[PDB]
Amino acid sequence: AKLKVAINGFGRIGRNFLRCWHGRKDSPLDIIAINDTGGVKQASHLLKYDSTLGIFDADVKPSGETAISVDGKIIQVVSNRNPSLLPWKELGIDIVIEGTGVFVDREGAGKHIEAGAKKVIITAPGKGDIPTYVVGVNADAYSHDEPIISNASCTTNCLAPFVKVLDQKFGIIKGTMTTTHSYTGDQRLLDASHRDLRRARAAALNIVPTSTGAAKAVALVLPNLKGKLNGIALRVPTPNVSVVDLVVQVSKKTFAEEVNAAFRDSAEKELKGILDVCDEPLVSVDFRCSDFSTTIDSSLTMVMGDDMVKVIAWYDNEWGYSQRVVDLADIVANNWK
Amino acid sequence: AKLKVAINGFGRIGRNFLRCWHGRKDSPLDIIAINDTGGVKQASHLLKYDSTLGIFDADVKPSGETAISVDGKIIQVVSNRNPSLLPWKELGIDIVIEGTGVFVDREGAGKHIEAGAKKVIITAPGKGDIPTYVVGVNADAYSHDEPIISNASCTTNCLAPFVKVLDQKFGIIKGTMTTTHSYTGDQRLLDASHRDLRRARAAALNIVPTSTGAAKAVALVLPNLKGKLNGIALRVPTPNVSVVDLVVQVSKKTFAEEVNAAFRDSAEKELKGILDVCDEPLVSVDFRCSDFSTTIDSSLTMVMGDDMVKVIAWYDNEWGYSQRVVDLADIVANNWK
Amino acid sequence: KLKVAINGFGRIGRNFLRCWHGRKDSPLDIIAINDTGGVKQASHLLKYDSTLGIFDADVKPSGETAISVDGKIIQVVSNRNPSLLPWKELGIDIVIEGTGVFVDREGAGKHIEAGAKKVIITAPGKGDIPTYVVGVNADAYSHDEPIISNASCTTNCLAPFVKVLDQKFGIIKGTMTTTHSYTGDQRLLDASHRDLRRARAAALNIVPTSTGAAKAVALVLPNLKGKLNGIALRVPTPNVSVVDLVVQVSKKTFAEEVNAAFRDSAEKELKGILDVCDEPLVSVDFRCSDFSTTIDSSLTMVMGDDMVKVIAWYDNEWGYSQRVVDLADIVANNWK
Amino acid sequence: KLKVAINGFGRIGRNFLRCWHGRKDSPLDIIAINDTGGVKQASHLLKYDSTLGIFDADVKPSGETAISVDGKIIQVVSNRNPSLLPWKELGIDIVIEGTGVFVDREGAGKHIEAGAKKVIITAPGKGDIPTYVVGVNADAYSHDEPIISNASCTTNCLAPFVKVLDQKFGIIKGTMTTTHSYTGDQRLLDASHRDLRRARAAALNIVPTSTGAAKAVALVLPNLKGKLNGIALRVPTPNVSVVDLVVQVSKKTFAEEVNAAFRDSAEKELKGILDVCDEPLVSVDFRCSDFSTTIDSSLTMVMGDDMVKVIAWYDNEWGYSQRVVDLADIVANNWK
Amino acid sequence: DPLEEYCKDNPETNECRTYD
Amino acid sequence: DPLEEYCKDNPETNECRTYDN
Ligand SMILES: NC(=O)c1ccc[n+]([C@@H]2O[C@H](COP(=O)([O-])OP(=O)(O)OC[C@H]3O[C@@H](n4cnc5c(N)ncnc54)[C@H](O)[C@@H]3O)[C@@H](O)[C@H]2O)c1
Ligand SMILES: NC(=O)c1ccc[n+]([C@@H]2O[C@H](COP(=O)([O-])OP(=O)(O)OC[C@H]3O[C@@H](n4cnc5c(N)ncnc54)[C@H](O)[C@@H]3O)[C@@H](O)[C@H]2O)c1
Ligand SMILES: NC(=O)c1ccc[n+]([C@@H]2O[C@H](COP(=O)([O-])OP(=O)(O)OC[C@H]3O[C@@H](n4cnc5c(N)ncnc54)[C@H](O)[C@@H]3O)[C@@H](O)[C@H]2O)c1
Ligand SMILES: NC(=O)c1ccc[n+]([C@@H]2O[C@H](COP(=O)([O-])OP(=O)(O)OC[C@H]3O[C@@H](n4cnc5c(N)ncnc54)[C@H](O)[C@@H]3O)[C@@H](O)[C@H]2O)c1
Repeated sequence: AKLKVAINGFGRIGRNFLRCWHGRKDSPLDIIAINDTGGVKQASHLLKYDSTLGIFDADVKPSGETAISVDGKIIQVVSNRNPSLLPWKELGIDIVIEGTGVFVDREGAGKHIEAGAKKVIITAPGKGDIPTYVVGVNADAYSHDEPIISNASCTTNCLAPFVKVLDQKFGIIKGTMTTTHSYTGDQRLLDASHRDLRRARAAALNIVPTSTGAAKAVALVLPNLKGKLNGIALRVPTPNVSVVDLVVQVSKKTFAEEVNAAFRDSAEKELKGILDVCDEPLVSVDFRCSDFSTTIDSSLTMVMGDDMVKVIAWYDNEWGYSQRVVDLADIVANNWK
Repeated sequence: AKLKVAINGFGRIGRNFLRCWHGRKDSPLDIIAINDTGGVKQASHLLKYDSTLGIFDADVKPSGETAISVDGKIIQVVSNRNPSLLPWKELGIDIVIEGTGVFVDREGAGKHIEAGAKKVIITAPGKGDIPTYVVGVNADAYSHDEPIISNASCTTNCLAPFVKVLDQKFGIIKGTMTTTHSYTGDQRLLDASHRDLRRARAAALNIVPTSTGAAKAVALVLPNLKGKLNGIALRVPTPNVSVVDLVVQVSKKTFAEEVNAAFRDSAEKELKGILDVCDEPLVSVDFRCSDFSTTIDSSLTMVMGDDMVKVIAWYDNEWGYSQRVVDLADIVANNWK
Repeated sequence: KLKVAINGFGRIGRNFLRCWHGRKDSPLDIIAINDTGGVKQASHLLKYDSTLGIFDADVKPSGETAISVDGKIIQVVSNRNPSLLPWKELGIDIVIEGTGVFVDREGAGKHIEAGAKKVIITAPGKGDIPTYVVGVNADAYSHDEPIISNASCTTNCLAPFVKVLDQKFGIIKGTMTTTHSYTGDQRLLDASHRDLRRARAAALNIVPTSTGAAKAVALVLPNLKGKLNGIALRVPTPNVSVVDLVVQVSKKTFAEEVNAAFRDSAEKELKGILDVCDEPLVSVDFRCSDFSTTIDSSLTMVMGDDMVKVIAWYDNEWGYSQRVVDLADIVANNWK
Repeated sequence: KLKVAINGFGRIGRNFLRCWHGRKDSPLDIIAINDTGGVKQASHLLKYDSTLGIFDADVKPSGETAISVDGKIIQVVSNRNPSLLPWKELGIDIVIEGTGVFVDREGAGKHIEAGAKKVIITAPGKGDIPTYVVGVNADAYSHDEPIISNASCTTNCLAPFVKVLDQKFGIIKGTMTTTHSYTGDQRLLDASHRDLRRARAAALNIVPTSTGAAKAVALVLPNLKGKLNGIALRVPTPNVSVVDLVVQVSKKTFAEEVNAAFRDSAEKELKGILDVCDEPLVSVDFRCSDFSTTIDSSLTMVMGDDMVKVIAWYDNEWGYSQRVVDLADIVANNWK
Repeated sequence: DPLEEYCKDNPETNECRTYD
Repeated sequence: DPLEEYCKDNPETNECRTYDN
């Protein structure tokens, strides 16, 4: 049988995730339940109609008071803020996609296993000591022994792949990072109370500097980069697609075309399907629904002084990251016992 | 003998209200306390710095860890989400500006009176039987014996002034209205859960139909209008400033300029300071910080078949309305017995 | 098979191309594109579109004066003067006129000089040009007429449900407000324009502007002559627009009678042109709607039995371009 | 008191006027404006501004060919050809060249042919045209020079901190990204442009574009020659920009030390030009900043001892336009 | 008047485009 | 800090959401 998946937090990732899985033709997963605080009426509506993805090409209807139907496949919908109370044992859930953003440690995510699940994949950096994987960087090192795992952040999943190749190929000494990022649901629409005084500001009006750990987090998946990267994030008024700007001092002297041909060999080989190279003069919106964790903008590749490489990469922070959540869940399901 | 005022809910309206009041000379009011979920860090920062209003030209900073000072005037900052527990009796609070959006019934609103405040002005329509006032329209019917009152909506404050004139002078038979409205904090930034499936949708990406009770709330302040209007709202991807489009059948046959002239006359007389008439070809942004409840776009007035009359009015939903909250609070102060 | 050139490869011109491309057994075959840009732009902008997304077709240059779209070669010329266009050379039967500058007989007729035999203008026409809305009065199209107009986006949204209201209830008078996506005639930041409202930063403002659509509906439905006025308010969306119509009608009625009349037309005479939506949708959800008009049934009000308010959604680019294609098909099937 | 005409009444031309109006005892007197537009645009777009808000002055027409601002009359003429302008006629000493199109000696020279003495171009020049950043090398300005540039907005931000960093830590090499508000060279919706990226809807996209700002710093700081490159990303904000500079320095250091150096520059030599922000602000907060560079101190980083990252904010319109006024005060105070 | 004249000759430019 | 302590118990609220990207 297929592994039974429940999605906890049917928000942007939860929702992209379901749409990403549905389009897969080889899947070991079966999505049979969804929990979010808002009810079946929201579940069904907000899945059929999405302001960023457009309209789900599928027959999405309610099925009773407690479910929806997606192309005939029935999927139950529950509403409990407390994972402990969810009907996972009852429903036979094997894996939970943690898309709420609030259960990011063992004791919170753990509540799902308590309720009857056996695995939890968290769509966010883990808190504490959670095993962290990036498909195409260290996801081969996952073991079925690990019940709670993290897929890191969308920034980390764009960054790590091209850092793998840079270090392997040219050798990174140190580096720094800015992500110019689409606004996310943690920012206020208009100036309003927030614990972070910059996420408090009108998302759609502003360039908003914000804290990131994406640059240290790459060290979790690429240990050779420990201590070597730092960075910031600038949130800007686009609703989706982001870009990372990496500057590194490499040890092997090189030049833009050398760097791009290297990303280009990788794209063909060990990062097939994860890393891509773009040689057309495109803009953010063109990278919507890109299945690649990272798309090099080759025209922007620079080298100063033989060894200061600047590299620009594109990612669909909602869709491309959710395709990686799907892929990690396929690795979890393939390694079942 | 200045009335001691507290702001409950230091949000768009709570903050606009303070800045509005700050600009008045010889106010009958003294604002001596603020309460929000948020604490001084937030208070102080979101008052100085404003994406919509720009920097506050006053010396705003913390005093201690439970107050702020604004040009040296110390105002206390508390943070309790239960209005029953607020130190109003102690501080000798006379009026609370109920700016939270969540205490709009008597029960909720009355909790301030429990805590020791003597009067509550709700910056929103009331639920149930709460006396409702639009300055320039029925605020002279205010009685000091009423401990809980509403200043209605921003839309109701724009509409009622020019509905008053139209009915007085032409005789409204029935009508309909649409407001094209700046997004507000009640909508989601990106598609997410909301009890209203339309306000669920990314605000800054969409034209969003939503309900307005402005049409039937006009009858609260002008009783002859009962049963005669209906309307809708369309939220649009602007951060502030809204426009009402009114269409009425009238009993007196007319033409556009007679209608425009009648507003001009009112603006000279009984609606001085409340209603204005603009003859230049302006756009939403030019009405920011308009102190008028209603600014008719004279060049858009139209009459079809001598008795179907279309009128378009501009308002700054945040600043304009809050100028009317100060005015209503001044009317409370002046009628204090 | 009728040969078409697209003049002005802009939002409508490029939408037009993709609309036609989606069509099965088209009586048309587009063989030329002209615009101020070159093959460089034509190819790139056809393929990448911020509003439509990526064209699912193999789009590349052929040579330096053409592109190929799925193996079909299409010439690309670049002359700002239509008198000089290779239409006689290329055997163009019909020109789709999308520049927005050649909207009178003297202007559009330059294509005829050049070789073309007919011109569809994708805007309201100046002067004595015949104006057709598909599903309303485009049956009345006469091949004797060389230069015609497919009206505006607004007029195409509005005419079809106005046709139903007047028929079924009889409009006495009325008034219209369109809340419209910004379009290429507005400035990005405040800058000179002949219209001082369209001078103003598009994506920051609600901008009242001048419509003629309420009068244009009289061109395709003469009974409405003198009976409507409207305005337009441009708002910071890049596409998809809404009409708010208020009419006083003869026949006293109620909301669901009105909405039912629309649903009835949707399954019969206005099949494919008019839709009724019973869900609580928002603008972005009518992106790529092929209907001219989509009634938001839940916003339908009737005040005092005879004052009807109707809200209708339209993809101003895609849905209008599907209608241009439909009119070109009508032209091509009424070729003498 | 020098007589100024504004050639190009655009975002800079009008920011320039408002900036000047805000000055006390200017040695400049504005007496004329030229635009492709007319008094009707000029008076309206000056009074109403979507970015700056309403000009607090009495702006009105004053003839068919002038406007009054606060009593002071100002001629408005309208000619695309600088040669034809009446500068000899009106006694114009200096032209503010804000059209974005007369940036070489041959084009900008027509203003002098027409009777002006000096042209200040509000953009980088073409050719070895003398270029100046106030606070960096504006002290090297000679009255011998008829045509001079105030460089780009990005270069006025970048150069002042790059000056402090090279002086006090010694820049080996470095790279720059400017995250930039959209500007009027960008399209509102996808449409033809010679830059296939600037073609694309400005308020919908992150758009990378070429900047020469990094190599242009080396004209005002020759020591920096060959050492910098950069890119720009245009984002959907209408004003206010940020520079993100990564440099390798010779002198090992740490974030707080770099910041303190900036704070010292701000009190001493770059006073009124470079500022340091120690509060967690966002872009809108730097609107009408009179500084060319405001360092965001909580964003300063140093990786591996010698890789420094500095983030700086600027109002690309007002801040630059304040610099343009300063450069013209320098031109005026050195008149011969 | 001045911008109007520019626009008859140059209808297609930024300062002229008027759609409806 | 009032809001910081609130957000411990209510991480999913408007005033609390903090997405590390
Ligand atoms: N949006 C992105 O680009 C992106 C990318 C990578 C990772 N993520 C991560 O995923 C998490 C969610 O992000 P998102 O963008 O989907 O946010 P979101 O706000 O759209 O979704 C969160 C969802 O969880 C629900 N929720 C909150 N608490 C809950 C609980 N107690 N029980 C059940 N449901 C609960 C909310 O109602 C909402 O539907 C964040 O941690 C974020 O970092 C987001
Ligand atoms: N924004 C407008 O255009 C507009 C205009 C007129 C009236 N109003 C009305 O005013 C009210 C507020 O609107 P807004 O735009 O200022 O909203 P807002 O979201 O910006 O402000 C609400 C404030 O109340 C606080 N709050 C919520 N629950 C609280 C609690 N239990 N105790 C203390 N503080 C609490 C929030 O932290 C926030 O700072 C609503 O009823 C709204 O309808 C809005
Ligand atoms: N955008 C809409 O929703 C909409 C809908 C219906 C009709 N229209 C009408 O269609 C026309 C164009 O609108 P749009 O949005 O496509 O405009 P657009 O600005 O995107 O396209 C106009 C195109 O024609 C080109 N052009 C200008 N002058 C030219 C010339 N002299 N020779 C060759 N090419 C020239 C431009 O470079 C551009 O590609 C207008 O009349 C408009 O009112 C627009
Ligand atoms: N806006 C910025 O952030 C910024 C900052 C610094 C420098 N600049 C530079 O300033 C220049 C102008 O930029 P802007 O943003 O003010 O542009 P803009 O498009 O708003 O203004 C240019 C003005 O000049 C006019 N014009 C064009 N050709 C003309 C001619 N032949 N004769 C008279 N007027 C003519 C246009 O009608 C317009 O009013 C550009 O080169 C730009 O690089 C811009």
